[PDB]
Amino acid sequence: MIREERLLKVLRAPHVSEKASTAMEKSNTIVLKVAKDATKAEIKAAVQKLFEVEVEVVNTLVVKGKVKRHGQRIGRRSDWKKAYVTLKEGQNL
Amino acid sequence: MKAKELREKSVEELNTELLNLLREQFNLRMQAASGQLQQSHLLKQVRRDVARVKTLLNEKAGA
Amino acid sequence: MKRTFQPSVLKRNRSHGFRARMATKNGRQVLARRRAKGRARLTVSK
Amino acid sequence: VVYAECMRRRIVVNYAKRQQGRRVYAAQSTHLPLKVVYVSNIPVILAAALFANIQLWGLALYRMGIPILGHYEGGRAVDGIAYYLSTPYGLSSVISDPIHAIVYMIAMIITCVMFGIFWVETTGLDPKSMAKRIKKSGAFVPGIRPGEQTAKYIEHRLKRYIPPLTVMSSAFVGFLATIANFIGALGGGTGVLLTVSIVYRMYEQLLREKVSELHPAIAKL
RNA sequence: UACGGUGCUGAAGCAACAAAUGCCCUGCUUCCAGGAAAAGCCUCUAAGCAUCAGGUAACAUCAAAUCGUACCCCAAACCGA
RNA sequence: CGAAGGUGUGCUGUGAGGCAUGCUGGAGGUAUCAGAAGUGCGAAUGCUGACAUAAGUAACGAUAAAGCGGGUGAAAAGCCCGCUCGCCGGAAGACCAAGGGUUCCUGUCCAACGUUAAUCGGGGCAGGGUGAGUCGACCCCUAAGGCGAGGCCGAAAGGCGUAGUCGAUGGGAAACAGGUUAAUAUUCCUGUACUUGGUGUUACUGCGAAGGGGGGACGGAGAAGGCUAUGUUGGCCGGGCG
RNA sequence: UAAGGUGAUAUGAACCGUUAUAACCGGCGAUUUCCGAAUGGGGAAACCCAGUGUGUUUCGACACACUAUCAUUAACUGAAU
Repeated sequence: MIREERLLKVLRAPHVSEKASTAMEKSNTIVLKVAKDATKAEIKAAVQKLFEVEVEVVNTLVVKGKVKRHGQRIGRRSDWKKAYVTLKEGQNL
Repeated sequence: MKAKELREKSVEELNTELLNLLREQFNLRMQAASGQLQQSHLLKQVRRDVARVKTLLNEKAGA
Repeated sequence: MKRTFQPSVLKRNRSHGFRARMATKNGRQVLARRRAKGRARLTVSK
Repeated sequence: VVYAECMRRRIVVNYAKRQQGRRVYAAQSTHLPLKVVYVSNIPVILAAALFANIQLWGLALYRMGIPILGHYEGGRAVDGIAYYLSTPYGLSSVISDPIHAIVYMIAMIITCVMFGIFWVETTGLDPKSMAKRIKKSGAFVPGIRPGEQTAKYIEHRLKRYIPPLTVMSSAFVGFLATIANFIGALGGGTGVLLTVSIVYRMYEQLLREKVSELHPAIAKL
């Protein structure tokens, strides 16, 4: 009725591993599985209740390139997000 | 089977939902997202617990 | 060589996609015969 | 003393998957720490020992020459450089002399910083290539050929982890040791501090041998 | 400086000639072959409502969702068994 | 404590067949007489599978030449690097659509697979990567053209077709330059800008129709001309004398 | 109905019952996402775009229900006449 806790339940995972974790998962700029359409809204205002970030650029991108999860069997790719936002702060960890 | 809970009213079902559905994936299903569970069994009753919230909402009419 | 049938997706779904074989009762023959075969190929879709 | 490396950091980037399916077993290579500070010890051994020399050396020079480092009487120091560097402990806190506590405390911290830095310039610990040490392979079925670990693009992970292990808790330990003496203890508050640590690296050595001489428990690379 | 790479800096920085198949230009011109449509777009009233509401202007504010974006692409990513 | 079978040997019956018997084998198989047959294959360029040949015979795919020295490693024509050579270059450059759409980077691995050798590849296998009010698509508008309540035809089935509804290959807000990862990009960052639309506020104020008017709004050719990116030079500025 | 359990490959992880409170069976119930005859439109279904209500609203935005066609019927209004 004015906002929903439903998209304050958006956390699903921070990305990790090799290159692109460097300030891409830390500092300003953070990348993480965020809902499925995000909302570009309570994904920038649920960290504005947590770091106060009005978020330097709220971005989205659904995440792509090949099935696996038994890539030598048949694979399945359910698809997900990299948030790939830039936060405007990152300092209250 | 048959033999559980105590039933829950919908003036306090309220409170339950803010702890195992919300702000619980920010600490336990964020920390599922940050592992270290040799207590796998605890997680399964964050689910099956608020799954009883809405059973005792539609079954019992919020009672 | 270079062959005889080539992609067009600019008609595919509306050559036999769901509301293009539903569309026809006789393309719901297809789907009647695939509610008679349980084929994976249907409209060749999900 | 014992609640001073209890903490959980943990990294998995080491890869395995062998016999996939998540109730089959597992699927990864499963490294972690949980305990930290581990070559900065020998520094605060040195720092306390230096004061042991000064209290010794000064008293020796006192009753067989010139007071240069302090004045004694009653056995121990009563004055001088040697007093301001003496350790308060024995059964209870000394709150009578607060400036003594402040100078001694500052003195011990900086002395600990000093031998920690000399534990940089002569005998220390590596991160940069401790980084790169693991990735040639992860763990293979044999069959899955890693590159989750990246042979460089890991130096830093190491250079965040190590130190604090030659420095950077030398300060902190020297602090902890000092206030461990302001409380005071039997066997020495700092001696307890060193002893607990020596015992912990020891204890596990008594235990250590037994499991992997069946050829090792494995799959963590 | 690892020897992978990083730090530090900055002169000249124009004019002539000579320029484009680029553009003015849906131009202009010509010729008959005869050259969309709508939206966007502008304006007027109509019934009405009637100062109102609206409108108009200025200013300020807020908003600007949902997705793509790698890479081959005459090619080992297209097609050709 | 050795069934069946697989499988040697000896005897026997005209044969169909039968016996004796060894091995192997490691489980079952089974009078008589009586019952019932999917009851016997050398030819069908039969069917089907397994198994041959040629023959190591042919062959190893486009000539746009590389050569060398190190490296790695057990090993290099092909992996790695470097250094020396040829070729395309209105392409063989560099960028895209479609389609691929991960083939991509990265990191690994060599078995298989790349037309060989290969440590190597888009191979194999792990990770990592595509971020937008202003860029694009969703999105607004229209073509051909479709659908089409109702409607008008037609055994059923079913057709034609309205009000409408759909529908690109055509038309509807704005951002750029720098700078940036081995994976990014008008997307990230930076610097400096742009836009539209809603809200709000304010000031003034007549506003008001799927309506009306207006307007989008257009060919080809041809004849020119103008213009600039720019190109080339000189000059300049730096460096250099082989 | 029950002392052993915690679906399969899937072994694990952790737990559970802790033997009647696991788990199972049977009845009942709940949810039952997205699509789909699908029904607000669009529509190349699992998707695009939407309304109307009923709410909220912090005014930025935000929830919640309703909205098909076609048939049958009734009721109300009612041209050319």
